[PDB]
Amino acid sequence: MRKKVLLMGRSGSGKSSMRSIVFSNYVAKDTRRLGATIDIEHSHVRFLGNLVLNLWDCGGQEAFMENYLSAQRDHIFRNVQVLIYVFDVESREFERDLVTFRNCLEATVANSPQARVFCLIHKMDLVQEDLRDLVFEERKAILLETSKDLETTCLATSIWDETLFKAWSAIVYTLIPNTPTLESHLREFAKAAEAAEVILFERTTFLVISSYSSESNPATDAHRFEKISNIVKQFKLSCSKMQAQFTTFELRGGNFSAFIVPYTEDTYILVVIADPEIESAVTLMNIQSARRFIEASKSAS
Amino acid sequence: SPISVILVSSGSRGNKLLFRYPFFSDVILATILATKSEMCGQKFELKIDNVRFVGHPTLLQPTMILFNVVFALRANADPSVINCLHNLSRRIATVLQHEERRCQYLTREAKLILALHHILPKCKLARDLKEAYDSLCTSGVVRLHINSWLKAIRPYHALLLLSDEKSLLGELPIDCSPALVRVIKTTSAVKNLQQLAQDADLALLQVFQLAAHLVYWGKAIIIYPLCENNVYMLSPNASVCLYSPLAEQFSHQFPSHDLPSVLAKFSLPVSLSEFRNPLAPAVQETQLIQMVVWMLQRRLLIQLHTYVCLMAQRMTENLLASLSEHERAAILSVPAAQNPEDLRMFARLLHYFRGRHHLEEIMYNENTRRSQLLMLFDKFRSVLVVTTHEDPVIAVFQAL
Amino acid sequence: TLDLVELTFKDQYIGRGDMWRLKKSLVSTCAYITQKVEFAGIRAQAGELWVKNEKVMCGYISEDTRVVFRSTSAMVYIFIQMSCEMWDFDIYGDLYFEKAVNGFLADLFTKWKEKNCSHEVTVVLFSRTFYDAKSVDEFPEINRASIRQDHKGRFYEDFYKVVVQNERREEWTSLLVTIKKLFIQYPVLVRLEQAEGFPQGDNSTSAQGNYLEAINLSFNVFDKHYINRNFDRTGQMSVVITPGVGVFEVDRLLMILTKQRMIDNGIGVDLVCMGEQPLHAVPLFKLHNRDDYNIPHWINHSFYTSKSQLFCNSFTPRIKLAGDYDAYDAQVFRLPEAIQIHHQTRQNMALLELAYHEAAGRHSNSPPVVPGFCCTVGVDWKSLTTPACLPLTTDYFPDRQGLQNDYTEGCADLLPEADIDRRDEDGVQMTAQQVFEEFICQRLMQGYQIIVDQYWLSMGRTFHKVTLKDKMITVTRYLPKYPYESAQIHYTYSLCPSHSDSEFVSCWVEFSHERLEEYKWNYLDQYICSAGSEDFSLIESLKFWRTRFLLLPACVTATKRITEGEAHCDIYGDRPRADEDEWQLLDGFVRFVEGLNRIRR
Amino acid sequence: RIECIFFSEFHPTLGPKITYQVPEDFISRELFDTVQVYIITKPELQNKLITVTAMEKKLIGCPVCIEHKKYSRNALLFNLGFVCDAQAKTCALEPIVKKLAGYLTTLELESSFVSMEESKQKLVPIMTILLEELNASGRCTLPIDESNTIHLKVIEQRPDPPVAQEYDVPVFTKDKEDFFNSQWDLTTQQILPYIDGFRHIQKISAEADVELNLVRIAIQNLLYYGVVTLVSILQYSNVYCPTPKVQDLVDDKSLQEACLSYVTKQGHKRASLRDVFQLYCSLSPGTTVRDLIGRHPQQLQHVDERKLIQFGLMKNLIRRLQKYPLYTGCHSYDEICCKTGMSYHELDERLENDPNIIICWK
Ligand SMILES: Nc1nc2c(ncn2[C@@H]2O[C@H](COP(=O)(O)OP(=O)(O)O)[C@@H](O)[C@H]2O)c(=O)[nH]1
Ligand SMILES: [Mg+2]
Repeated sequence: MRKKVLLMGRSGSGKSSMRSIVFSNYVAKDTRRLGATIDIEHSHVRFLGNLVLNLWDCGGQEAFMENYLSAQRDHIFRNVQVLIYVFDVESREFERDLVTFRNCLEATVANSPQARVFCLIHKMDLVQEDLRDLVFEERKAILLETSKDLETTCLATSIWDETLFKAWSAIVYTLIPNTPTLESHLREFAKAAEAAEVILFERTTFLVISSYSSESNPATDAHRFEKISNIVKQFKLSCSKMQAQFTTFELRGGNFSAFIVPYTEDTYILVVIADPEIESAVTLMNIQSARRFIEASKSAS
Repeated sequence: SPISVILVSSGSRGNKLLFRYPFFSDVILATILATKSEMCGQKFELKIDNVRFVGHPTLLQPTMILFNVVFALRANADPSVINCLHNLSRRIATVLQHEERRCQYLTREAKLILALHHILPKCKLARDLKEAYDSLCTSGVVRLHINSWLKAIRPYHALLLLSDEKSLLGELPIDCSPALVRVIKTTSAVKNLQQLAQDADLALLQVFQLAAHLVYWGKAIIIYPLCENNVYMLSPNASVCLYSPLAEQFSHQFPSHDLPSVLAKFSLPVSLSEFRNPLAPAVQETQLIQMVVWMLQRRLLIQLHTYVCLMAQRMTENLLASLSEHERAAILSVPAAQNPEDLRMFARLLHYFRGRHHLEEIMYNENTRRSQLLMLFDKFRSVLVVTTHEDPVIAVFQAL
Repeated sequence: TLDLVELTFKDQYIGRGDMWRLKKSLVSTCAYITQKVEFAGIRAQAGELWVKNEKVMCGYISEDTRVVFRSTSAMVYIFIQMSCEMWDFDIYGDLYFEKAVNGFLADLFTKWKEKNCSHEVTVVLFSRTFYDAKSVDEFPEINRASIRQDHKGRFYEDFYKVVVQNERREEWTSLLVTIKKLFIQYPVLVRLEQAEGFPQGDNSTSAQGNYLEAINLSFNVFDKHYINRNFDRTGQMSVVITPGVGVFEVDRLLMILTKQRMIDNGIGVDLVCMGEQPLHAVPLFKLHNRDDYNIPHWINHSFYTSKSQLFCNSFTPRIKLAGDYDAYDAQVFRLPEAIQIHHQTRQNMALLELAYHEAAGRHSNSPPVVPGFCCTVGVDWKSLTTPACLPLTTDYFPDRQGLQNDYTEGCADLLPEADIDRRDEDGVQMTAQQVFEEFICQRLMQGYQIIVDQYWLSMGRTFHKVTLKDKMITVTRYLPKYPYESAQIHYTYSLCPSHSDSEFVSCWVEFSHERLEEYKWNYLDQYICSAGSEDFSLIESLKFWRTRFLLLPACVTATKRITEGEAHCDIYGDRPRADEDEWQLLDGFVRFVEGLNRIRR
Repeated sequence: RIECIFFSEFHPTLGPKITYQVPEDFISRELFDTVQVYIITKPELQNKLITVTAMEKKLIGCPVCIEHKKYSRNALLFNLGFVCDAQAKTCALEPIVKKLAGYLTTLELESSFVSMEESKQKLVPIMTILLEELNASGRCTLPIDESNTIHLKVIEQRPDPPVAQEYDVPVFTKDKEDFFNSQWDLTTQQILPYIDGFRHIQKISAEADVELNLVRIAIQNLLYYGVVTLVSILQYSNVYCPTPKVQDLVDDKSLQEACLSYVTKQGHKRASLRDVFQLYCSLSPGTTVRDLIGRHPQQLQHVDERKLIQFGLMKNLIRRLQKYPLYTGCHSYDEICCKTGMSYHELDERLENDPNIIICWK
């Protein structure tokens, strides 16, 4: 199963930085040494087994993207699953960006009429904090006026905080099929194991595939998933400095207990128990019961 | 001799490399060799450091838009190698485009490639590209099992098949033309192309075009027909080694004789009539005829033709005065021009007496006997110069 | 057990006796790769370890492992021959100066940056221009002394343009720009572009050049290595870069003198930075000039090939001008059941006239791969980045008839504990093991090699036998009966220094070979053993290592003013530290001489 | 041959753009948009000598990448190249444009020639001078800076020479006295006075003291430069056959002039074309040189048969018949007589009674 994802945007908007940080295990300080992307850099990402993401890291320069809409129009915009257009919020040519975004939208509608548009308004860390909301809603009122042709969500991203993983989790959540089945599986696992919060990650990129939070969840932060993803990616890089693979995490807090163990061959599961009376050794094989069940299910199938 | 055969596709799924027979990476070569739709139908010549990529991109008319058959060359080669490799690439690309139009062959084989030593029996396209590479890398007879799918040829030449006729009818498809199967089923080593045209009820230009198509793909050759007056000669490119594979094939097909002995019988210029001894039976003679046909298929023999060069009523005088007066006075100094018929016989063949047309062409085009032409050479022995050498026309017809 | 281990020094001067002491300290120890070995201030790193021509990681030293002392801090000397071939092209379209500087010097400097070696580099451009004068009086009076006469009657002048004198610095690739700016103005410098009061002048061929004179100038530099001894450079190498193919037209006496000077110590490395390795014996000396051919095997020749495209590689250059029967047939191949006899003779073959006479002899009975002496030689980058020192051990030793046939034996006895009075804090009076070890160290520091207690020592044609038995030290010297009585060669040249632009100074120097048999070894043995003489450091023929230090006043304020950006440097008033406090500086000098005497207060 | 010299560079916020061209607007925007992949390339193709055939042209180039920290993002990405006609050779301008790319790389690394705007204006006079004196003379000497000067020279790009065997005979075609003999190679100076036109490679190697492999590589190098050419041994028992190029004798006047200046003896009159043509056409298999001499004494009065056979073999007017009997079929009598030591008559005495391998006239 191949999904074709377009990564378009203006010159210097930061598309290769997002591709390197999310998929190629870069950090934010290492993207300053990234060179210019000449034409299109095709990337194949093995994400959740049989599903393969075709990432088309297109060049953002003007002579490249005049060539994209004229000669390579049939090669690029045909069979497009997700179109990602990246907007630099510190760009002084936003009216020049809107016309090019309209041209890319017109080519995408004329070639692949069943596609989803994501407008990532990048470089939000260069905007001061109290102005970081009403500026973004200023652009979000424009692009949603522009993008009435297809389904479009606009997200404010930056590589120096947790919003990048939220945006890329929202991007790859639509590409994963049968997500109500995984949501029902996580709901039944949290009901069976008496867990407050069950979050399923990916093994390599650590993007949040699915999550389920019960009413007994002690966490009140709405941006906790991408924060935990950043935590486990930083610790995976710390383990990879020692040439070792992180396998299991166990915690016993004052009122909680968090367990990060591998679930499938391509996932990690975070299980949080809100009851301190439940020991670690009960939950650490309560997860293994479901792991043995899905191994027995996937052995026959 | 090219380095490699590269098949590069392009479309909405990205630039992909489908095949590369001698096992730059595949992703880098797929990025390099992929062209756009504006570059289709023209010659693609690209040289990176020392390798030269010659190909012909063709629009596929599925996610694929473009495909290209690319031959990699060492860039010290002649431009004739580049021209014939571009011709081979555009012919293979036209064949694959017609296969895509017919039965969706290229898209199905590309899906079989993308689903995946072991690739060669599983893929027919890998087999015919390997056959094209093996036909390019060797000067011998290599069978091109790709597809049939549709200049200086003379009417006195003969079309000789390089393989069995039954195998050629087996390889031809259901939708083949009636003219091609009539040409293959009708022709013979002795029967020339004019009798091939008037016996298979086809026009001569269509027979010439089918013969050119047959000798391009390595299924036939253009030779002079077999006759007892044909003086043969050992070719300089022949191999008389006992460890040669052609000697092994001659021992496998003819176990009664050995190849260096029979090639040593053709050391001196002798005809087929000089082989025929009263002690030798006719079965030995027919076996020798089959062996001559076999090593003419391997280009181990050359035919020596007699070439004549020129030195020092009203239409006869006009043709005699068409040339210079010094050679006219040299002709008048010969007393054998006092005959009335000899002047007309000399003046009728003045365009043929330049050393470019041999005696067989003169006796076929004018429908004259060899004895009359030898008598004409005896009358003008002090003017004409008579030499014997091989025909350079025969070396042009080869599998490119 | 290892059979080869290499130790590299860095930023530190190590004597040969100190290298022998380090080899004795590593005589029964295990060594691993990249191991810091320190012994009495001599720090060294184990570079590579070999067992049976294979690079290994560990090993053991058991008195049969030969050691190699390389240096990453050497007094290297680079000579560049700016002959007439430096303005010529090649088969790849590069100028030979462009090929040499842009390929070999850039590759050498980047490999020096890769190996992190800090050499003391001297770069000098040398050439020779032949004049058309037919007398001496055409040249001006101010520089007539540096103009010589050839053996063919031609008049020439040798030019030596120094661009770096003794500089040590990182990032040597900034040098090349200056070398490039000594390429444009070079024919103006060596009087090719019609200087005033001179003849025409033509730049010579690289074969007809001052190559051996440049080698002997580097040898004259390295002969006085004891005069200004720094404590942070160890090795010596002299590099000659030439745009000729490797052939030279040299003098016989100069070649004999250069070989005899290289027997005493081995420095000379030449490489060819033009390419095109010729199809003969490559280091070639055409004698009687400046035919009779000589092949020097004492030159470590190398060949540089920078970059190319597809073709076969040519080795010869191309030139265009400015502008009756059966007796002939038998002499075609003259001087250049029988079928089975002939075939078995050809099978018994497994070089032209030898095989032909072999066929003519054995027939009466029973009735383009390149050759090994012309193969492609690469650049010895190991000898040019980390130059190895002279080995402490040699295996050559003549027999008893050779030692009694051409050598004169003379013995000298030193009885210990009565003739020795070297006192260390009035303690033990320098026992005979210490004097014996000091004798071997003083022999090794002059350039002797140990022939593989009792030690046999050799340097050139002189042999030493230093024997310690039952408290007696016996030193026997074996001098040859027919010594190499060479002569002196007077040399005149034009020299431009490192900080001068176009002023060529007329200089002269004499090429001479030192006498190793005339060294006063008895005076050095008296200096080592006896403590009462001690004035032998003033004897110049003993070649004491010397260095000089000056104690200067520290005018920190005016120096900081000039280095801060003052335009005028004459801000010192009339005396350095003119008043200050006059007894504060004297008390500082009293404290300094207290530190000289190791007096603590 | 060079029709335009163009200098392109990678802009920030614009793609590959063309900055300077010598004949004003030669390269169109459609033509540059067709080949902008191969002009400003991906990092897998940088510092490579990429030439590509255009719609009607041949875009020669070499993209240069620097990758510092002081640049726009990280690197410069410039490209100076040539464009010629598509039917031209363009095999000699590729080292010229690679040397120009190296010149621009060293000039940028030394004095920042491409980064600074005041040195970008000097590229147009440099490229006008380059297009002026590379097309005309094929040699440019252009001083740029105080230390840098562009030195370029077109090499003739000769093809690869054939491998010279031990039995081959080198024959001069280029008149030795028109060479400065003092500045040849020393091996070539040893080999050249013993070449003549009738001596083997082993006979040169043994008549001199040069080794066989050294004289083989030297003859191959002289074949590379077109100085000598290889013919076979010219024994009087050789059998020659004519080639179809004998009519190319009388279809080309310059070949007739070369025959009448080469074949005729020293001090004699110029021979007739009829005699030389009849001597070429009388060569039949089974007849040696002695049969040609005894058959035609009138035509050999002012004709040397050695020079006749030599110029027939040089211009491929006649071929040879060597007898192929190690007694395998790979070697002829010339190879066996060159290897063992016997002459033709002795080897024919040994190999006449051959009941195992039968003689082949290949
Ligand atoms: N402050 C800030 N800088 C960014 C962000 N994203 C990217 N950058 C910087 O902007 C540059 C963008 O370069 P690149 O990703 O190659 O641009 P592209 O060619 O459009 O892919 C990088 O060097 C990053 O250091 C962001 O979210 N915030
Ligand atoms: Mg990018």
